[PDB]
Amino acid sequence: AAQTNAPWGLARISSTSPGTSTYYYDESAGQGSCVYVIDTGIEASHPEFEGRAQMVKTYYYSSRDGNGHGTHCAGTVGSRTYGVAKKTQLFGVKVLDDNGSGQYSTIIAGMDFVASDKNNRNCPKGVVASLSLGGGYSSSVNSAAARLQSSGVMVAVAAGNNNADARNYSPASEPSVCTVGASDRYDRRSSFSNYGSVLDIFGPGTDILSTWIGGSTRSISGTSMATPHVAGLAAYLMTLGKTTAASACRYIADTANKGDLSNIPFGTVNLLAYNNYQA
Ligand SMILES: [Ca+2]
Ligand SMILES: [Ca+2]
Repeated sequence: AAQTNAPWGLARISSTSPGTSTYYYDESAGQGSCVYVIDTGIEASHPEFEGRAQMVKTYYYSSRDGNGHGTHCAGTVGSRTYGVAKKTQLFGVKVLDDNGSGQYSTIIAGMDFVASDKNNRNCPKGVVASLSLGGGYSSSVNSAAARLQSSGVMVAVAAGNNNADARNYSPASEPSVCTVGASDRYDRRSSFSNYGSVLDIFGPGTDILSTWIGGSTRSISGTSMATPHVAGLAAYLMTLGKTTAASACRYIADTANKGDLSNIPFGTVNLLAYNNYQA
């Protein structure tokens, strides 16, 4: 399939070169996969989700995304126009309040929730969790992410936007999940993107157009925006059977565009998520 005039990020993840504007992807589009978006919730009523998004869990008075971030990242995972996996099932886990903040314990509970709740969902092609959140290092947040990964969910996490070594952030630093840095449309490491040896992959993270609450759209930046690209990519690849939850981060790194990003510090992978789709 070809989505013309796609968001640059989508076009990039299906391209060996920057600066193209068509997103190419297998029409399976992550059908039969599920992506949990563990964030501020999802405006499931957004027409871009086509009824494929639902809230399954909140730790607040409402499952409504009063913030937009989780709606934005869900849109990059799987909205019809802005999504990588345009047919995946999106499950909203509101671990972040409408200010985008969430206690570590709530975040940990939500990760554990996903690890069990996937047994309540139909995801024959596999389960992904997009964690577009991040705080300072926490062994228990890292361990929660590692349990979620261990349960058979492909966990993508934002490397964080501190322009620092992600070793000091969580769940970015958890080695068994997929820690995602951010790049821009000129294939530079996003100025804010964390880096370091724990990074597994880069995805488009600057000026990512995607869904927003109130049925709108918005372009924002962050490794939090790169994360759903990789999450959506993992769902897409698992639907194609190219990989599994356990192997997806390794597969995405193996098949990434290599050595194409600029301003990658020494020691950080120079890998850009790439769907390897040959139209
Ligand atoms: Ca987003
Ligand atoms: Ca890793």
